[PDB]
Amino acid sequence: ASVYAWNRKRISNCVADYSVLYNSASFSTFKCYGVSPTKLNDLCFTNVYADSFVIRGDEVRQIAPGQTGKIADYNYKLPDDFTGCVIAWNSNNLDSKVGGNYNYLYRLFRKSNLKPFERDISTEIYQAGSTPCNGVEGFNCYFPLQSYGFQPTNGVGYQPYRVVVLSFELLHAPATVCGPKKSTNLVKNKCVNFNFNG
Amino acid sequence: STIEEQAKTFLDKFNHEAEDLFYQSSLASWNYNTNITEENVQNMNNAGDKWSAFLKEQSTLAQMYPLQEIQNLTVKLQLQALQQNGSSVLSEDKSKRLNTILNTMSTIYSTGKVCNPDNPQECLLLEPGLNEIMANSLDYNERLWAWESWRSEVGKQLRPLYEEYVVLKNEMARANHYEDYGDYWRGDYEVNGVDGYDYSRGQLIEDVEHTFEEIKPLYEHLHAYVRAKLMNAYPSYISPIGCLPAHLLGDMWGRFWTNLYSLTVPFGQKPNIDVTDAMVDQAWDAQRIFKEAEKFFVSVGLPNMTQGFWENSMLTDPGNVQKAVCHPTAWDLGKGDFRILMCTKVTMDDFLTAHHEMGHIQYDMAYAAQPFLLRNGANEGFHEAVGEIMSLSAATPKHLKSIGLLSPDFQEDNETEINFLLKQALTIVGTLPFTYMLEKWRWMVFKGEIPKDQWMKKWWEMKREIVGVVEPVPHDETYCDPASLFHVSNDYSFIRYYTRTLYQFQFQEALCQAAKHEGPLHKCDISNSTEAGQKLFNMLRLGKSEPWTLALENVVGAKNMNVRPLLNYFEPLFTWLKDQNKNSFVGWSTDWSPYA
Ligand SMILES: *[C@@H]1O[C@H](CO)[C@@H](O)[C@H](O)[C@H]1NC(C)=O
Ligand SMILES: *[C@@H]1O[C@H](CO)[C@@H](O)[C@H](O)[C@H]1NC(C)=O
Ligand SMILES: *[C@@H]1O[C@H](CO)[C@@H](O)[C@H](O)[C@H]1NC(C)=O
Ligand SMILES: *[C@@H]1O[C@H](CO)[C@@H](O)[C@H](O)[C@H]1NC(C)=O
Ligand SMILES: *[C@@H]1O[C@H](CO)[C@@H](O)[C@H](O)[C@H]1NC(C)=O
Ligand SMILES: *[C@@H]1O[C@H](CO)[C@@H](O)[C@H](O)[C@H]1NC(C)=O
Repeated sequence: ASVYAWNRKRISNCVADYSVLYNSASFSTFKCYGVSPTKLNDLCFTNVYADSFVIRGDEVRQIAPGQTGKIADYNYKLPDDFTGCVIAWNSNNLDSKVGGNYNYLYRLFRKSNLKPFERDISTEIYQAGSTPCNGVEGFNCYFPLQSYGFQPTNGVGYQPYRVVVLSFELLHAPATVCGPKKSTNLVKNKCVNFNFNG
Repeated sequence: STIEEQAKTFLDKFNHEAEDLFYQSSLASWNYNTNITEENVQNMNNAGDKWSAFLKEQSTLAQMYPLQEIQNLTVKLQLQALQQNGSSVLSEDKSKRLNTILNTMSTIYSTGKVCNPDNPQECLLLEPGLNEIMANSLDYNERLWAWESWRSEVGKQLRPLYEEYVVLKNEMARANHYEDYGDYWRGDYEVNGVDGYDYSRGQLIEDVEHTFEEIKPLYEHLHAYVRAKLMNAYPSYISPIGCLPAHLLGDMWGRFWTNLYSLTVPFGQKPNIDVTDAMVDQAWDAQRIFKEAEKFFVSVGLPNMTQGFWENSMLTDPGNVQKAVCHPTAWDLGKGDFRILMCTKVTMDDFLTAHHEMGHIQYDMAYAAQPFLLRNGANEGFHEAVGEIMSLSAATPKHLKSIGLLSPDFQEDNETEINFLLKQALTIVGTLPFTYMLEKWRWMVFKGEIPKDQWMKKWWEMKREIVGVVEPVPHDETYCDPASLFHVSNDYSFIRYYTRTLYQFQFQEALCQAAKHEGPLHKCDISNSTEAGQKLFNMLRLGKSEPWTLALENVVGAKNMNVRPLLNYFEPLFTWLKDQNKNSFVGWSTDWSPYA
């Protein structure tokens, strides 16, 4: 999805294996805020929010708590007290075409900054001036959604990066997104410490 | 809400749209330059027309925001850059006439072919047909024939065109609230609104004269030495008291004197520092040349080249089937795309040019964080100067020994330093009076100090007075002798080379003082010094966001262009030239004593 209309998938009622993601060599950014990757595979959470979008290379830094920029203020805002991980990887192979891939949009102007975990899909003309826009893009009135130019010959700070942000929250409901239950081979006829289903 | 926020949002919209449109235009220009084919020419023309129409529409939108209600310096700089009319203030008929005149001058210069009357079956173009003759011949009348025939054909074609050009450009400039087109060119160095660091358009000419008055003794001694050597080369043509004949300077126009190094060498018996054979023996590819240049730039602490640079640049001549422009050019295409288009040979000149163009690439990469319309040099001099400092540092024997290209048992005595400094003076010092005289003549033409019927009588008078070069035979007003050069026929500013030459040695002294070099300035190498790279990158990261005076304060600690680093660079050579000019006469006479 575009960063203005970022996809949110709620992940529930399954086992989340985080070691598969962490040990992959295909990801450029795996920055976790509020939790460490080593204990993710053990802990259990009520729900997982997976937000997916595409941004530029230079805009990956703005996907963090406390940051300022076009993406943070007008497209995707993260809370300061955020627990989760930001995973980003280069997608110049898929999201760039020789003619130029203009299928990715971003919101350029909004009157106020976004709240955390807010999606703005409004396509109303931004009013920067005293004059009424009247729905037409003229003078002091600009269309807020602008297309990204993705070419395969661009620099790494302008190449498209696919970003998936995982948000971990604990609510009073029973936590069902748990980490892998690791098992070992069964040994019989010896005095051992057994752990069977807790 | 406020006017400043309106301008900031408009500038954001302009930056985001303009960067993609400029990338498309630049990619089309690249595809034309690496592949000269008619569809690439059509794509370039379409992209350029779209880019120019977009700039017209954005300037039209930009003018509705008045300048004096904005206090932020960067926003005011971008609005000042955008709100320039350009040719749009001129009428559509005169704008079309000016564009037609520029295009036909480009075709006349590019496709100008001149050969001897009564032998017309084949003819030679300027590059490389006439360049090789001017740079390598030792015959007086052959060079005289080539010079007079090319200025006859080119000047007699271009003189009415230039007479229309000066009037149209003056009309456009006075329609843009400038005094003349010379004031329009001098407005690149104009700084307004900064406390203390303001620079005026009228201060530029005074500073150029003030620096040239200190240039003049060194150039007089160099001219006397070159006159004595050319008297040895050509026995009877050159007078001891007069100026040099125009067609004997080693180039077509007198732009550089570097092709007279064979004739004017001090110590021919001593060896040269030529490293060409050493690269040929070790089979150094152009890829190895650029990797050694990258090693030089990582040694000083600057960032290394991108992956897209190595993937997308053309560092070798493609072949017979594919046509490309042979001139070395570094391209900042936009959106982090940096390329070098050079037909690199295994020579010292191509190696120094590779360092120069990778310096251009480093300069372009440094201000990538800046907004789009501020992605330039602080003036036109800095952009070339940061490449010329790399050309200075890479040419040193210490750099060649460090990278293994020179023998470690090469004896560095004073004679090799004298002849190397003389070669660098013939390249660098010799272009300064020609540049100053040409720009002062063009300024007086645009200002109206010189009437159209008196252009050449004054011009040769200027050339005898400043350059010390006499015409072979007198020229009337049917000739157009200045416009045979590339930059003047194609509407380019020429004071950038003068400012580049002075900024080159100012930056060289600043980085060598940063690197704590304890010897002569020409023996200095800026490799292995992180602090020199940091001092460079402090100015490099600014781009066009800050004034060039403040950038010069950031590098050298001075608020103005200075001439003393150049004189300090050539001071051993200056003493040697003063010793060698005891018998001969320093200075020239403006009379017709050699030949007319
Ligand atoms: C240059 O152009 C020719 C003909 O237009 C084409 O066949 C060739 O592939 C081009 N070269 C490159 C490197 O694309
Ligand atoms: C000027 O504007 C730029 C970007 O619009 C901003 O980063 C900078 O802080 C501003 N400077 C001042 C003095 O307001
Ligand atoms: C550009 O031309 C228009 C038309 O006359 C004029 O109103 C405007 O002031 C010009 N721009 C500048 C910066 O002078
Ligand atoms: C440039 O330097 C970085 C860090 O030193 C390195 O990771 C990268 O591979 C270098 N680029 C190239 C093309 O070697
Ligand atoms: C080089 O130094 C020697 C010894 O000091 C001296 O005799 C000679 O003239 C010098 N040559 C030059 C060109 O300075
Ligand atoms: C600069 O650093 C490189 C990297 O090791 C080294 O090879 C070179 O010799 C150094 N320069 C000097 C003058 O020692």
